[PDB]
Amino acid sequence: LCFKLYAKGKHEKKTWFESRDFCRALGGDLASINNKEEQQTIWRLITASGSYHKLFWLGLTYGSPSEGFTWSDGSPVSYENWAYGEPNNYQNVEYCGELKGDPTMSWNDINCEHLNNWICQI
Ligand SMILES: CC(=O)N[C@@H]1[C@@H](O[C@@H]2O[C@H](CO)[C@H](O)[C@H](O)[C@H]2O)[C@H](O[C@@H]2O[C@@H](C)[C@@H](O)[C@@H](O)[C@@H]2O)[C@@H](CO)O[C@H]1O
Ligand SMILES: [Ca+2]
Ligand SMILES: [Ca+2]
Repeated sequence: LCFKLYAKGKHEKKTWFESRDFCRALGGDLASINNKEEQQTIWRLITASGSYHKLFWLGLTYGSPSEGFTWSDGSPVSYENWAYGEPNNYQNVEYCGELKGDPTMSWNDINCEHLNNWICQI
């Protein structure tokens, strides 16, 4: 699949569900990162755009209490790159996952209504 970053104006940021709908309207989904190669591809897109340290929705969303986090495209959550201490479900309201667009490419759980940039896969 091909990845595309969306870092529009800050008043153009979207919730997790709005971002999922945007990507699904293109016939795709929010990006799943299933291995280090995909991670590098996205990191290089970040460097090419020159937009460093920005946060982006990924396809991470909580499933049942038993499952924990899942990918919206149904891919397995085998590879994980959570930031240290994450997921921390801060204040019990963090059920979606974002990417921190710096070299570490780490993941964080955050409230799904938070406004973020996003990354689609097509
Ligand atoms: C600048 C600052 O002090 N931010 C605090 C939040 O931590 C940042 O959260 C963002 C989330 O996009 C990012 O992870 C930064 O690296 C953090 O410094 C803090 O958020 C809470 O703790 C985070 C570590 C993370 O788990 C986040 O999901 C969680 O809500 C909030 C709430 O304590 O306070 C901010 O001041
Ligand atoms: Ca993937
Ligand atoms: Ca968190």
